[PDB]
Amino acid sequence: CQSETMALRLCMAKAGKETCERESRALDSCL
Amino acid sequence: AHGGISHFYGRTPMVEEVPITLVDRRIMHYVHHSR
Amino acid sequence: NTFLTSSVATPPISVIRTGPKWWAHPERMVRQKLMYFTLGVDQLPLRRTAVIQRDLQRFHMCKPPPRVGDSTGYKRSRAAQLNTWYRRIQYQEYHMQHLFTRHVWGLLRVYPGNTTKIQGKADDGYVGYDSVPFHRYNRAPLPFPARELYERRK
Amino acid sequence: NKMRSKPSDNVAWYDKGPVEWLPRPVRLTYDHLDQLQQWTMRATLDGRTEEFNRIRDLHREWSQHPLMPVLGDVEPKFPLNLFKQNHRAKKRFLVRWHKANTPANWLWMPRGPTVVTPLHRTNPTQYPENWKQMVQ
Amino acid sequence: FPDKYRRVPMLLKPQQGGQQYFNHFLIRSTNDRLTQQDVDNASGQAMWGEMPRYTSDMVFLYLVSRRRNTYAVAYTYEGKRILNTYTAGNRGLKGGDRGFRSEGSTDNGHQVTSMYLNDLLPKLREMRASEGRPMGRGEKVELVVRVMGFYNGRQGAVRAVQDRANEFHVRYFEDIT
Amino acid sequence: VRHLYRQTNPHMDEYLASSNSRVDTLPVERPLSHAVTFNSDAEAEDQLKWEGFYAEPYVDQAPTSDIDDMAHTFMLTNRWHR
Amino acid sequence: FALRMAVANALVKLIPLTRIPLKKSGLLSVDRRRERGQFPGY
Amino acid sequence: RPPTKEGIEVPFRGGTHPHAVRFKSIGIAKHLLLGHVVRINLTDFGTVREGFPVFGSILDEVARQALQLHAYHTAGVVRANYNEVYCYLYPSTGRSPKSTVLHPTQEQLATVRDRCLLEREREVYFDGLYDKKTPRERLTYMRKLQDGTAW
Amino acid sequence: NYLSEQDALYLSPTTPEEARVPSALCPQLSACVMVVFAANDMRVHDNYALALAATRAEAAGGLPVIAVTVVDYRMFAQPSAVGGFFRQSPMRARFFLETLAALRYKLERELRIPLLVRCGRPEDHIPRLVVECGAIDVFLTTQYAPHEKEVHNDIVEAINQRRWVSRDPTAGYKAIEHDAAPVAHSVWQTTLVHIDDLPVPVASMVEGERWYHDDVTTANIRPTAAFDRCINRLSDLPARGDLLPTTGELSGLEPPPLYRGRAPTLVELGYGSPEAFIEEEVIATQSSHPPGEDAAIERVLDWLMDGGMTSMLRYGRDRRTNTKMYSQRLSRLSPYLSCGALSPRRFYEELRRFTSEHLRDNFVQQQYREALLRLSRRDYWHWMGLRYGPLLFYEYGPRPEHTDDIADWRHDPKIVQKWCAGLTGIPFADAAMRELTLTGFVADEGRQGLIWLLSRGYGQDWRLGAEWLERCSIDYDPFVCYGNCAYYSELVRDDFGETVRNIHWLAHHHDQTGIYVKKWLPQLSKIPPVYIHRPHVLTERMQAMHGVQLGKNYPYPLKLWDGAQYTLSSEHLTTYFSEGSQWHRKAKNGAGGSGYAEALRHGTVILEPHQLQSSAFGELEHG
RNA sequence: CCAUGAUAAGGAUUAUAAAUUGAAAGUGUUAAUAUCAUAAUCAAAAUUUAUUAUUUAUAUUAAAUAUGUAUGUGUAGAUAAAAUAAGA
Ligand SMILES: Cc1cc2c(cc1C)N(C[C@H](O)[C@H](O)[C@H](O)COP(=O)(O)OP(=O)(O)OC[C@H]1O[C@@H](n3cnc4c(N)ncnc43)[C@H](O)[C@@H]1O)c1[nH]c(=O)[nH]c(=O)c1N2
Repeated sequence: CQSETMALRLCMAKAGKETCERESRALDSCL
Repeated sequence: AHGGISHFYGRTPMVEEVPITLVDRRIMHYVHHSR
Repeated sequence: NTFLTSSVATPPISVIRTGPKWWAHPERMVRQKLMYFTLGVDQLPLRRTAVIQRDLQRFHMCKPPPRVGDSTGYKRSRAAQLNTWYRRIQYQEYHMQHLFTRHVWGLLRVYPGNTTKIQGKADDGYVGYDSVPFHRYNRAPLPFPARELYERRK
Repeated sequence: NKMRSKPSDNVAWYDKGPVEWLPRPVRLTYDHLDQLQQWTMRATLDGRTEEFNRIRDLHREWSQHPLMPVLGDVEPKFPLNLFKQNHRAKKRFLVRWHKANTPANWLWMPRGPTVVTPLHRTNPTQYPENWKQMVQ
Repeated sequence: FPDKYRRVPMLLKPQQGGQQYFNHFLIRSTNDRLTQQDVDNASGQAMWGEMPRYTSDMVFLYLVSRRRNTYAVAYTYEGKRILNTYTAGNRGLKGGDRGFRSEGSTDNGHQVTSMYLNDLLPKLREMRASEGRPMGRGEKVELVVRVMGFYNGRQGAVRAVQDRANEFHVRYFEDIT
Repeated sequence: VRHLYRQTNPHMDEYLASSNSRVDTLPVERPLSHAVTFNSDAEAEDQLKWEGFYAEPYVDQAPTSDIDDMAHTFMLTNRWHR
Repeated sequence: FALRMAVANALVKLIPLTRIPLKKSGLLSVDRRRERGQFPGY
Repeated sequence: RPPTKEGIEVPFRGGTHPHAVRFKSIGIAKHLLLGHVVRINLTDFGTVREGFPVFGSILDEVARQALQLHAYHTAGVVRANYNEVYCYLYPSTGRSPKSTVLHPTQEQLATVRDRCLLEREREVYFDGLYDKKTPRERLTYMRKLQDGTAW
Repeated sequence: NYLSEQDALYLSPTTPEEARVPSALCPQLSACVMVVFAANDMRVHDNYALALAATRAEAAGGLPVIAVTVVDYRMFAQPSAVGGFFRQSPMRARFFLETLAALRYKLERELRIPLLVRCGRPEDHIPRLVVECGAIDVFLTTQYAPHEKEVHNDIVEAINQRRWVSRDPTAGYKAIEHDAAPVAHSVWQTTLVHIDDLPVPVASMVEGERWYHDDVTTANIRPTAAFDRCINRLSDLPARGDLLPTTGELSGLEPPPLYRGRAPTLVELGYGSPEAFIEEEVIATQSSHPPGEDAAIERVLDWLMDGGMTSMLRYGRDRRTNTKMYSQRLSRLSPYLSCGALSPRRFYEELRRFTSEHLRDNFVQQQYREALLRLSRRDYWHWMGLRYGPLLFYEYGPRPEHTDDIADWRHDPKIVQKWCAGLTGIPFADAAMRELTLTGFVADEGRQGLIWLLSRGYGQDWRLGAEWLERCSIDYDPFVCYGNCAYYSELVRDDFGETVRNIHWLAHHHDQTGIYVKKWLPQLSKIPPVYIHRPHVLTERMQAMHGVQLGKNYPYPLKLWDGAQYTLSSEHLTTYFSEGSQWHRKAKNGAGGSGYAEALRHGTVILEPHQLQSSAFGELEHG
C-alpha cells in the first residue's frame, strides 16, 4: 500500500517526538 | 570554454530544469537502463 | 560497613542485564524500598524498574513473535526504542540506589569499602587497611590509623 | 605474568557527581536500615529538618522520569569479528563507553532549575514542617 | 540452536493467570451491552526552446565522479576559476584506512563536495566584491550543476549540493556523459 | 508548483568568528539544510538514509582496508613462495 | 512451585470443578526440568 | 626512504650438475652487479664432509663469473647448519666499498669444515640423548645409535 | 622553601658532618673517578662517559667509581616563559623520578656503584662534591641546549678551576679549604650517529631532512660491544661499600643517609593541589611505559617480536601511507630514547639483528630503512637545533624570512585554555589532546595536528603550544619538539621536505573510519563516519538520533562558521571557564585546573615573576 | 618393544488444532595415542623436575612428615566453553 507507507514514513520524518500509532495500524491493516 | 555556452553545451545529452536528488536518481536509473 | 576489602567496578549494563538474580532480587528491592521510605521520599524509579522486571520475567519463557511478520523498518526501531527507554529508567534507578547508599553511609557514620567515595566527607574515595600501602588512583600514602572520618563520640 | 603499571579501567572518578562513576559495590543491610530508622527518629524529635530537606532536594533533582528516545537512538554495540572471541576487546569497549556516559552527561534525565517537575514540592517551606506558615 | 525451554509445558509458557476474572468480565460486558441497548432505545424514542537560457550571475559547478576518485570545480560565467579543483586525494580520503573500494564512494563524494562548497562561498563573495558587486545580506547564489561519471560518489555530490539550499540555489541540473 | 564587540557578545569571548569575505586558514563547515516538508515520496526516505536512520549501531573496531592489506600480503606471499 | 503444584492437586481432588480453572492456568502442569548431574569432566 | 636492494637468495643442492652451477653463478654475478646482497646455501648434501667440497667449487665458479662480469664482492663467514651450508656475498654498495673479488682461503674453509663437522658429530652423539622424551624417544634414539643411523 | 633548606643543608660553608661523604678506609680508595648523570642519559649499557670512566679507573689502578645525579629543581616547578604553563608536569615528574630510581637500583645492586642524588643547582652541587670527594676525573655528557649547555659549561669551568660553592649569596671559593688537578671529560653520546663521524660538517650542512638521510646512508654507527666490555670490567674495580645502601634503607624502614641524598617528591619539588591535576577521562590506549632500562630493552624485544615492524611500513608497499594511531603495534620508544634510558645505538643494533634474522622475507629491509630514517630524522632535528641555537625559541621561529604570511600572533588566554584542555570542535584534535594529556604521549600525526591547529588554525602564539607539549609529553626533547613545532607552524619552511597538512586533511587521511576518535571519545560512537570530523554540521534531529547534544557534551568548535552570530546564542554556546564552571571548583581552595598560568595558580615555589604573568593572573582573576 | 582396538573432535529432524502433564540428546570420519593377538638385549623405587581450570585483608599449624614466597590502579596477545532449573 503506497499511500499507507507514504503516510507512515511522512509521520516518521515530520514527527520524531510522537509516533503515529494510527498510521502504523492503518499500514498493517492495509497490508 | 567552461563559461556561458560551453563546448559541451551542445553535447549535453540530458537536461532537466528545476529537490535535484530525485532528478539525479532518475537520470542514474535511466543510465542503468541504457547500460 | 562490614565489607571493607578491595572491590572491582562493573558497568551498569551488566547489573541491569542480570535479571531476577541480583538486580531484580525481591529481597534486595524491598531493602531499597525500605531505605527510600525511612528517608521519606517517593520510590518512583524503583517501582518503574520493579514493574519492568515483573513484565520481563513473566514473559521471558514465551517465545518471541515471528520477526518476519514484524516490519524491520518500524517495528524493530520501536522495539529498540522501548528497550533503550527501559534501560535508561533502570540506569536512573541504579544511580539513585548508589547515591542514597552513600548518603545513608555518611549520615550513619558507616565506613565504606576501599576507594569508595562518600560526597560531603570523603570526596576522593575512602581507603583503609588495604593490601597496597598507597591509595589507589591517587598514589597518596596511607597512615596506619587509616582515617577517622567522623567524630569519636557514639 | 608480566607486571604492568598501566592504570586499569577500574580507576574511579571523584569529581563527576556525588557518587563516583563506575561505583564500587555497596552492601545495604537491615542493621543499616535499623540505624537509619533510629537516626531519623532522633532527628525528627530534635526538630532538625535540614538533612531531610537536603535529601528531598537530591531526590527531586535525580528522580525525574527519563524522556522517550527518538527512533534510531540506541547504545552502540560491538561488531561481530571473525578473530575468534574478542572478549577483552568487548569488555574494554563497554567499560570505556559506560565510563564516558557519566550521570552528569545523561541527556535523557531532565535535571536543572529550568525543567518543571509537577510531582514534588519545590522548596522546604511547602513541606508539612511549615504547617503553621500556611494557615487561614 | 535447540529450544531453551523445551522441557517447560506450553501451558506454562506462559501461564495464563486471573482465570476467575473472566466470568466477572463477561457478566459486566453483558450488563454494559444491555444498558447500551436501553439508552439506544431511549434515544430512538426521543539555442532556443527547451535549451536553458543562462544568466551572467549564475556559477557553473562541475561534479565529476570517477571509479576511485571525485572532483568538484566551479567557474563563473566569464570562464574564470572561482576555486581550484577539490579531489579525494587532495582532501586525503584516498590515502587509506578504508581501502581502494571505498574510494569514490557516496559519502566520500558528499564530504568532498561539502568541503568544496564551504571553501567556495567566501571565495565567491571575494570574487563578486572584486568588481564592486556585493552579494548582499541574504546569500542566494544561483548555480548550474553539471554531473558526470555515473558512479557512487555522484549521489553523495548531489546530496551535498542539495544541502545548504539557503545559500546555494540550483537553477539547472544537467548530465554529461 | 574589540571592546564594544565583547560588551555586546559575552559568549563570543571564548570562541572565534570566521571572516565571510575571504577563506580562512582553517576552513569550518556550515550546518546543512534538510527538508522540513516533502512534496512526495523518495525524499523523506532519502533524508532518513542520509540522517543515519538505517545505520548499524556497531562501532568500527577495524578498518575496511585491513582486508585489502591481508589480500595484498597473501598475494605477495604466494609470489615469493613461487 | 512444588508447593503450589501440591496445593493445586489437593484442591482438584477436594472440589472436582476447580480442576478447569487450575488446569487452564497451568498449575497442575509439571515441568521436567532437572539440574545437571555430577560429572568430573566439567 | 632510499630504495634498499633486495637480499636475494640463490638455492643450491649437493648434486647439482656443473651446468646448473655455472648458470646459477652467472645469475649470482648478475645480481651482484645489480647490487643485491646474495645468499648461497646448499640444502641437500648429506653429511657435512661431502657438502664442503661442492660449496668450495660453487665459490670458485662464482669467483670466476664475478671476475668476468667485473662484479667485485666480499664473501662472509661460511656457516653450516645441520641441514644446510650457507654464506653471504656482499657487493660494493653504499657504506662499504669493495673493489676486488675476495673469497675465503682453503685454509679457512678447512678450519670451518672441521669446526662444523665437530659440531654436528657432538650434537648427534650427545644432545639427542637428552633433548627428547625418555620413555620412548630416548629408547628410539638409543636404537638409532646402536644401528649407527642416528646421524 | 625546599630549595632553600637543601641549599642551607648541603651548600654550607662548614658542610656539617651529617651531610659529608664518609672517607674511605684504604688509602688507595681515597681518590676515585666520578661520573655525572643527567636527564639526557640514565642508562648503564651504552654510556660513553661510563665506559671512559671505567677505562680511566682501570688504567689508574684500583680507582673506585662514583656516580652523582643532581636534579634541576628549576625545571620541575618553574613556570613557562609564555602563558605560565608548568614545566615537567607531575605526570612527567613521576616518570623522571621512577627512571632515576631504576638507574640508582641498576648502579647500586647490579654494578655495586653508589649513586648520590642531590636537589638544587647542578652547577653548585657538582663542583663542591668533586672537591669533597677528591675525584681526579669527572666524566659527563655534553648538553648543548639552553639551560643545559650553560650549566654544563659552568660545571666544567668550576671543575677545572677547583671551585667551592656556598649558597647564602652566590659565592665561589678556591680549593685551598675542603672542610690533585681534577679534569672534566665531556663526551658526545646523544645522537645516533656520533659527532666527528658525520660525512659533512654541521656548519656546512645543507638544511634538509632528505639530505641528512642520504648522508646517514653513507655514515657509520659505532658499536656497543666496546663500551659493554668496559662496563662489564667495571665490576672488577674495587668499590666503597660504606657508600652503598643497607637492607633497612632498601626496605624503606629508615630514610637514606643525609650524605647520600633523598629522592624528592611532587610536594618537595613544588607541585601544589594535586587534585586539580587529575584528569578524569577514558584512557582508550591499552599500552603503558614501564620506566627503566631493562623495561625499555624488553619493550624493544617485544615490539620486534610481536610484528610491530609493520607500524613503520605496511607489508609490500614501498610507499608511506596513513598510520593507525589507535593501534598498539607502534613502538612507544620515544620516551626511552629522549630520557636516555634506551640508547639509539642499542636500538639500531636490535633493529639490524632482527632484520638480518628475518632477511629471508623480501620486505624487512624497507621497514628497517624506515626505522633508520626516523632515527636519522631525530638526529637531523638535533643538528638543526644546534645550528639555530638560541634563535629556535624566539617568536616567529628561527627564520623570519619564511614568515611573510604569518600574522602578528594574537594571543587569547581562554582560547589557549580550551585548546590545552581539548575543548575544541575537531574530533581528531580532541582525541589527540586527550591521549597526550592522559598517557603523556601521542602519535606524530596527533602532535602535528595539535601544533598546527594552535599556531596556524587559531592564530595563537606557537610558543604556547610548544611549551604545552613540553609540559605534557613525557618524551619531551627540546630540539626535536621545538623544531617540529616551528616546521609544522609554517615558521621553518625548508623545501624538499614533508608538507604541512591541514588538521582536516589529517583527520580524513589517518582517521577516515574514525576508530581513533570513537575510541578516545566514546560518546561520539553513534555518529556515522561520513559525519565524524564535522559533528557540528548535524541538525537537531540527527544529533538527537546519534546521542550527541552540542553544548551539553562535545561543545561547538572554537572556529565558528560564517555567520553563527545570528543563529546562535548563549543558550547554545556554553562557556567552560566562567565563574560558575567546574574548572573553578577545584584545587580544594579554588583557583582552576590545568591550563593557562597553572604554575602561577598552583605552584608553591615561583622564581623571578614576570609582568606578563602578573597581568595574565590579574585578567584571570577579573574574568 | 605387542599394532592393533578404543577414545578425542563431532554434527542429523518430524510432532495441525484441541486434550493431556504431557509425546521427546544422536553418530561417521579425520586425527592423535596406547598397557591387546602378532618381529631377544633391557623404566617403576635412590624420585628435583619443571606435567591448564588455586584459599586476596575483624580472629589464621592438635595427632601418619604435610609448603617462606608473585601485595603493586587487577592493566596484553591468543585459547577454551554454554543456548541443558533456571530467568539473551
Ligand atoms: C609538534 C611536535 C612535537 C614533537 C614531535 C613532533 C611534532 C610534530 N616529535 C616527533 C614525533 O612526534 C615522535 O618522534 C614520534 O611520534 C614518537 O612516536 P613513536 O615512538 O611511536 O615513533 P616510532 O615508533 O617511529 O619510534 C622511532 C623513533 O624515531 C624517532 N622519531 C620518529 N619520528 C620522528 C620525528 N617525526 N621526528 C623526530 N624523531 C622521530 C623517535 O626517537 C622515535 O622513538 C617529538 N619526538 C620526540 O622524541 N620528542 C618530542 O618532544 C617531540 N615533540
